[PDB]
Amino acid sequence: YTSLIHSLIEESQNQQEKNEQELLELGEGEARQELSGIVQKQNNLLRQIEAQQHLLQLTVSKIKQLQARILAVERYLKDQQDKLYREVALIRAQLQKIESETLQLLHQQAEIERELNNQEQEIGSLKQRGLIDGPLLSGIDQQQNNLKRAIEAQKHLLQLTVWGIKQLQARILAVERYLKDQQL
Repeated sequence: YTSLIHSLIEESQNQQEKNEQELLELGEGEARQELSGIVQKQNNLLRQIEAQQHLLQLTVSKIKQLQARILAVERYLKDQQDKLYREVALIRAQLQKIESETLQLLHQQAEIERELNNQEQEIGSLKQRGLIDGPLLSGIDQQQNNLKRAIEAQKHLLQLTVWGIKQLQARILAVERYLKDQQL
């Protein structure tokens, strides 16, 4: 669900906005500087979630498009060279590109979950402290729930992308073995 994730990202942007406005209306002596740190950290993390969603959707398009190329080759062989071996090699080339683009996804995912965990600990401590403004800390707590949910969906998306890549590798490998059998 691109749409559902984008509704959550959109909602996360409004919460970030509301949080920041609630922050600037505090007096200079309400730990307003301290709270400002975590609010900005939530903004940086939202940016990385946004960036991750863009690359995920691109990678997912390339996989779906490569799956259609492999299918076309499988049907071409059913309805039956040289131009065939160039197609197979080019499919392997595209696949290799997707593999390293998915390597950036895993890098960013790890850093994103690293930042989310350190924020959970910070906000965990803030929640025990009573003197901290109730409304703003509620919006900070709500935003953390938003970012965590987004990260959770993107994690499952990334795992399916790693999964489909291995499926394409096996499927293009089967096409290679069928072709070397015919050459015999």
